[PDB]
Amino acid sequence: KNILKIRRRKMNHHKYRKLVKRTRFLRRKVREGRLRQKQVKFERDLKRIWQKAGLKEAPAGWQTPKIYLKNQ
Amino acid sequence: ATLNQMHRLGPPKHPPGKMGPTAGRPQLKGVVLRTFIRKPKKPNSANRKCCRVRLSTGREAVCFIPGEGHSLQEHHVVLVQGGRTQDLPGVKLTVVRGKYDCGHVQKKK
RNA sequence: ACAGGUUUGGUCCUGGCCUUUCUAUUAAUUCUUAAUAAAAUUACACAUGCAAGUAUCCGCGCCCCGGUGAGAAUGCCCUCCAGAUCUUAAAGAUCAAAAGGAGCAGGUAUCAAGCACACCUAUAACGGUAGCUCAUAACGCCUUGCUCAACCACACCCCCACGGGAAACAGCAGUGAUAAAAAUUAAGCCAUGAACGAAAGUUUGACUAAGUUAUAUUAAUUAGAGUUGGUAAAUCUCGUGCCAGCCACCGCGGUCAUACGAUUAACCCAAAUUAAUAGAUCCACGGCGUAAAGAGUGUUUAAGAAAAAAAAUCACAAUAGAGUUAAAUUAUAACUAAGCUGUAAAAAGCCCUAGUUAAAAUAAAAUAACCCACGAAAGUGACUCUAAUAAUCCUGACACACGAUAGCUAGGACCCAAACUGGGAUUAGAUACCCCACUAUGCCUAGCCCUAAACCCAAAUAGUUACAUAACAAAACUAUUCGCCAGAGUACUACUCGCAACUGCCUAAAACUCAAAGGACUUGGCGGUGCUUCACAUCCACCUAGAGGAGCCUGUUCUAUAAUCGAUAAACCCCGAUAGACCUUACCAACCCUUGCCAAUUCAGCCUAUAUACCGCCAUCUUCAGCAAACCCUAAAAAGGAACAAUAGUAAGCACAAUCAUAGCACAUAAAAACGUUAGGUCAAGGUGUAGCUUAUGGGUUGGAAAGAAAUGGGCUACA
Ligand SMILES: [Mg+2]
Ligand SMILES: [Mg+2]
Ligand SMILES: [Mg+2]
Ligand SMILES: [Mg+2]
Ligand SMILES: [Mg+2]
Ligand SMILES: [Mg+2]
Ligand SMILES: [Mg+2]
Ligand SMILES: [Mg+2]
Ligand SMILES: [Mg+2]
Ligand SMILES: [Mg+2]
Ligand SMILES: [Mg+2]
Ligand SMILES: [Mg+2]
Ligand SMILES: [Mg+2]
Ligand SMILES: [Mg+2]
Ligand SMILES: [Mg+2]
Ligand SMILES: [Mg+2]
Ligand SMILES: [Mg+2]
Ligand SMILES: [Mg+2]
Ligand SMILES: [Mg+2]
Ligand SMILES: [Mg+2]
Ligand SMILES: [Mg+2]
Ligand SMILES: [Mg+2]
Ligand SMILES: [Mg+2]
Ligand SMILES: [Mg+2]
Ligand SMILES: [Mg+2]
Ligand SMILES: [Mg+2]
Ligand SMILES: [Mg+2]
Ligand SMILES: [Mg+2]
Ligand SMILES: [Mg+2]
Ligand SMILES: [Mg+2]
Ligand SMILES: [Mg+2]
Ligand SMILES: [Mg+2]
Ligand SMILES: [Mg+2]
Ligand SMILES: [Mg+2]
Ligand SMILES: [Mg+2]
Ligand SMILES: [Mg+2]
Ligand SMILES: [Mg+2]
Ligand SMILES: [Mg+2]
Ligand SMILES: [Mg+2]
Ligand SMILES: [Mg+2]
Ligand SMILES: [Mg+2]
Ligand SMILES: [Mg+2]
Ligand SMILES: [Mg+2]
Ligand SMILES: [Mg+2]
Ligand SMILES: [Mg+2]
Ligand SMILES: [Mg+2]
Ligand SMILES: [Mg+2]
Ligand SMILES: [Mg+2]
Ligand SMILES: [Mg+2]
Ligand SMILES: [Mg+2]
Ligand SMILES: [Mg+2]
Ligand SMILES: [Mg+2]
Ligand SMILES: [Mg+2]
Ligand SMILES: [Mg+2]
Ligand SMILES: [Mg+2]
Ligand SMILES: [Mg+2]
Ligand SMILES: [Mg+2]
Ligand SMILES: [Mg+2]
Ligand SMILES: [Mg+2]
Ligand SMILES: [Mg+2]
Ligand SMILES: [Mg+2]
Ligand SMILES: [Mg+2]
Ligand SMILES: [Mg+2]
Ligand SMILES: [Mg+2]
Ligand SMILES: [Mg+2]
Ligand SMILES: [Mg+2]
Ligand SMILES: [Mg+2]
Ligand SMILES: [Mg+2]
Ligand SMILES: [Mg+2]
Ligand SMILES: [Mg+2]
Ligand SMILES: [Mg+2]
Ligand SMILES: [Mg+2]
Ligand SMILES: [Mg+2]
Ligand SMILES: [Mg+2]
Ligand SMILES: [Mg+2]
Ligand SMILES: [Mg+2]
Ligand SMILES: [Mg+2]
Ligand SMILES: [Mg+2]
Ligand SMILES: [Mg+2]
Ligand SMILES: [Mg+2]
Ligand SMILES: [Mg+2]
Ligand SMILES: [Mg+2]
Ligand SMILES: [Mg+2]
Ligand SMILES: [Mg+2]
Ligand SMILES: [Mg+2]
Ligand SMILES: [Mg+2]
Ligand SMILES: [Mg+2]
Ligand SMILES: [Mg+2]
Ligand SMILES: [Mg+2]
Ligand SMILES: [Mg+2]
Ligand SMILES: [Mg+2]
Ligand SMILES: [Mg+2]
Ligand SMILES: [Mg+2]
Ligand SMILES: [Mg+2]
Ligand SMILES: [Mg+2]
Ligand SMILES: [Mg+2]
Ligand SMILES: [Mg+2]
Ligand SMILES: [Mg+2]
Ligand SMILES: [Mg+2]
Ligand SMILES: [Mg+2]
Ligand SMILES: [Mg+2]
Repeated sequence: KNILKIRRRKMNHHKYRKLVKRTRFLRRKVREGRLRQKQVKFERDLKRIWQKAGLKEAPAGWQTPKIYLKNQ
Repeated sequence: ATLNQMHRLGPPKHPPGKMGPTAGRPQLKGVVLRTFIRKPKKPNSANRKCCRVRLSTGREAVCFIPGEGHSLQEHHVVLVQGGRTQDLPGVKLTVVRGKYDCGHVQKKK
């Protein structure tokens, strides 16, 4: 009966958790790896604007904070 | 559902067909890599003569040779068509018999 | 769609996949001739010949036809017309750029924000506001000519061509390279159209007439292809033996194949026929308790829907505070006894233990509750007081505020419980179930996390009980809404977006694989489920006499032999044998015989292969009560079909029972014991279907076999 659907899920979940334990630190890399792409693409997004709006420098008092890498 | 819903979602469109192994063309020209053999799915058993081929689409693909008996040497050129073979996993490409380097499966008279 | 095949032992239901119809390329197999239409892989590169000229100068023409579909979500449709040209006694007419907007317009929201995309001043280029677009899809990305008496776009590329690469057939023919994709380097301006001409007229690879090609229709002169298990028209004999192979789906091949390969007959199409690939066609105005789908909860925005009634009260346990404690337990003393704890049984464990008598903190709230209240839901039931339960009450989010347990951060708390872990048992193992300790943790204060079988699997608000049974469950439905569902996996997954999370949450695909996957039911069978009732040589308890040990007999099994076969769980094993020295005899070894028992036969003869082709005879459930035609019933039937103060069953038959036999009764024993089950036993009793052998798998003569290292079944005789 419908348990037979749940069994599949139950297994697929278990078999996933196990995986994410072994793979943990590999995972941890690739997460942060993409956060450093994010923050960069983000930056370029704004850089694009100065250069598109004709300004040479980034406007006064702009440090362009890091949102994605926010921790603690 | 309701009418406002059927309005907001439009009428249903019939989704465009996913192109198969032949990528939409009727047939493909191909070049042989290695002639070999595959075993069928469960309820029936045999051993089928298969090839590995390249297509003018520069893709490599596993294909099937129909008939009993053949000569298939590496670097031979073939024609292929989209008949899927019901025995085997994942062999979607038949070889046309009678053209190029595969002649009509011989008669014993 | 007039539908059909395919899930299961079967039945519905849901739900994909496929068949059947029509068109187009390309391929394979065939191919006779005309006529007519159509002609096409390639904005890849192009040899050569041509595709604009006219005309008394000047002028006028010179991508106009013609080619292409590269680009662009381009655009369709509709306003409004600058300009160019034509006509003409100045206003008509044809194209129509730019610029606009009623409406319609590819996919994708995993592209959700874009980043100045607005306006105001008529001052006369400066100032002033702080706007505009966007979930009714902005801004992206991806694919793409089209809505077709035509329209849009390009013209070697750099969207645009100054300039730069570089030297352009996407004009007609042709050609390399590329691709499943193959027309003549052809004749004429004779008709039409075009350009010029005052005109005859000249030019025109536009076009006209041909040429090539089964690409499509038509006509006949032309016969071939595919099929033949089912859906779906149509089959005989061989060969092959899960091999060679075939199928669009279900499937076919494991020795007797209408599914393979080849014959033989047929079927159906037919100058075509099949195969392939693209289309046309094809979901849902259907659904959401159990099937895929009602979000964990409420309110509002945007957007909508609207006769009348629609705030009454807790039968009292919302929430948040602050204060309080009855039972129990624990520290820790006083006595007292050596044990105490703990299981199916124990062990380990503790004796700073146990019983009694005292006793704070912490934690948790018997009975009442057979009640059914309060909160939006989560949740809430010891006591008291304070604060207190939105809306004159329709729906509503990605917005807002909440949201069990567990978990995370910091600080307290710690009776008891307890993941983890360490002992102890159990066990083949026991990382578990049982035992014993002890920890994170449950507890408070503050902050997070935002998940549940967050389920009553049943959305909100008004209604009705009309119509009406797929099944099961909680009986069937309107109306208004929002939310959600397009086979199954893959997948509470990969990538994206956002979040006090960084083994997280949310949103949520495709490749690939399969012809299913699912829901409910029906009879069986099964159950270390529960309940009753039995077992009468019978499970237990009980009684007697034996087997297993010893010698021997005899049968298997193994080794040995040149040297039978069959049986071999219960249902083989002193078995076919109520019976092998020769014979029997089927076996091995040598020799020999070929119409070789008979009335006749290109005929005899075969203990050769099929017991999974069989008849015969039996085993077995079984000393079991059922089997089965003919009917009858069931808001449908796969199947079921009784109640005796009776509710849909009737029925001859075969079983049981009854009678027979064991010389009178009776009981006992004997016999009997269907339908089926075990593809149980036996082609060596005999007979046969299918296959094989025929100077031999046939028929004769002569010898030879049946030895024991053991291992075991049953007997016999003992042990006095
Ligand atoms: Mg799985
Ligand atoms: Mg990543
Ligand atoms: Mg095929
Ligand atoms: Mg099923
Ligand atoms: Mg079946
Ligand atoms: Mg079943
Ligand atoms: Mg299918
Ligand atoms: Mg062709
Ligand atoms: Mg054109
Ligand atoms: Mg055109
Ligand atoms: Mg294109
Ligand atoms: Mg584009
Ligand atoms: Mg668009
Ligand atoms: Mg216009
Ligand atoms: Mg994605
Ligand atoms: Mg200004
Ligand atoms: Mg250009
Ligand atoms: Mg130039
Ligand atoms: Mg060109
Ligand atoms: Mg050309
Ligand atoms: Mg040109
Ligand atoms: Mg060529
Ligand atoms: Mg063609
Ligand atoms: Mg000419
Ligand atoms: Mg012609
Ligand atoms: Mg024709
Ligand atoms: Mg002929
Ligand atoms: Mg084999
Ligand atoms: Mg045969
Ligand atoms: Mg068939
Ligand atoms: Mg055949
Ligand atoms: Mg034809
Ligand atoms: Mg329909
Ligand atoms: Mg329902
Ligand atoms: Mg469900
Ligand atoms: Mg799905
Ligand atoms: Mg709900
Ligand atoms: Mg909600
Ligand atoms: Mg959820
Ligand atoms: Mg309003
Ligand atoms: Mg109303
Ligand atoms: Mg408090
Ligand atoms: Mg107390
Ligand atoms: Mg006490
Ligand atoms: Mg105490
Ligand atoms: Mg006990
Ligand atoms: Mg002890
Ligand atoms: Mg109670
Ligand atoms: Mg209650
Ligand atoms: Mg209220
Ligand atoms: Mg509301
Ligand atoms: Mg919570
Ligand atoms: Mg907690
Ligand atoms: Mg603790
Ligand atoms: Mg304490
Ligand atoms: Mg404890
Ligand atoms: Mg242990
Ligand atoms: Mg065991
Ligand atoms: Mg147990
Ligand atoms: Mg403790
Ligand atoms: Mg709590
Ligand atoms: Mg709940
Ligand atoms: Mg529930
Ligand atoms: Mg739900
Ligand atoms: Mg709602
Ligand atoms: Mg309400
Ligand atoms: Mg009604
Ligand atoms: Mg029914
Ligand atoms: Mg799917
Ligand atoms: Mg989860
Ligand atoms: Mg996830
Ligand atoms: Mg989001
Ligand atoms: Mg006995
Ligand atoms: Mg018995
Ligand atoms: Mg004995
Ligand atoms: Mg003995
Ligand atoms: Mg024997
Ligand atoms: Mg032997
Ligand atoms: Mg035997
Ligand atoms: Mg046998
Ligand atoms: Mg037997
Ligand atoms: Mg005996
Ligand atoms: Mg003898
Ligand atoms: Mg013999
Ligand atoms: Mg055999
Ligand atoms: Mg038998
Ligand atoms: Mg028999
Ligand atoms: Mg009876
Ligand atoms: Mg009946
Ligand atoms: Mg008598
Ligand atoms: Mg009697
Ligand atoms: Mg008897
Ligand atoms: Mg009787
Ligand atoms: Mg047998
Ligand atoms: Mg047997
Ligand atoms: Mg015989
Ligand atoms: Mg015979
Ligand atoms: Mg002989
Ligand atoms: Mg003899
Ligand atoms: Mg013995
Ligand atoms: Mg004796």
